[PDB]
Amino acid sequence: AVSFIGSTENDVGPSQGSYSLPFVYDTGYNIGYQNANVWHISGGFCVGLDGKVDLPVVGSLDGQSIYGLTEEVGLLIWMGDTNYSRGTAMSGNSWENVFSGWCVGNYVSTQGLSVHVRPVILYSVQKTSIGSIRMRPYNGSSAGSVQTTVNFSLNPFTLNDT
Ligand SMILES: CC(=O)N[C@@H]1[C@@H](O)[C@H](O)[C@@H](CO)O[C@H]1O
Repeated sequence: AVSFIGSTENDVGPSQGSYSLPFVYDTGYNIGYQNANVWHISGGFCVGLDGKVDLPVVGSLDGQSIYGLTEEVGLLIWMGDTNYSRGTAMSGNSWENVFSGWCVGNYVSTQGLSVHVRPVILYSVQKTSIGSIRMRPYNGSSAGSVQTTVNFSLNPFTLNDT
């Protein structure tokens, strides 16, 4: 069994927030969103995760896409399971597997996710739509007609440059 228990729209990173080429502001996992309970799963239900970044790919760095916000600022993006360190560097604008998934036993548990980004200097940024994450039922399991996708928006912030 499965049911949706999270929020549809989700803000990424704390509002306002101030931070001090291309240069990568290493903010760790601070500019992100994390929720371990987005879905309610039970009875051998198997689920994984797919991620999608809608921002334009303005470049590539060490393998992952540099998504653009402004002609001056860009982002590196990670999506995946609940724990931050278990993310997947995002590349492109297509649905990608960001978490291979698991299967809950004969009991009640949940499926979460996490998302974090890092500023990239190519200042201030206005809140912008980032992308989405969808649960991926498998091994026979199906989403039925329960909400499968959630979205993410980056809260405005500023980079105290040099
Ligand atoms: C701890 C919790 O509430 N449920 C977690 C869920 O967030 C996570 O997505 C899943 C797969 O790793 O493992 C569950 O145990």
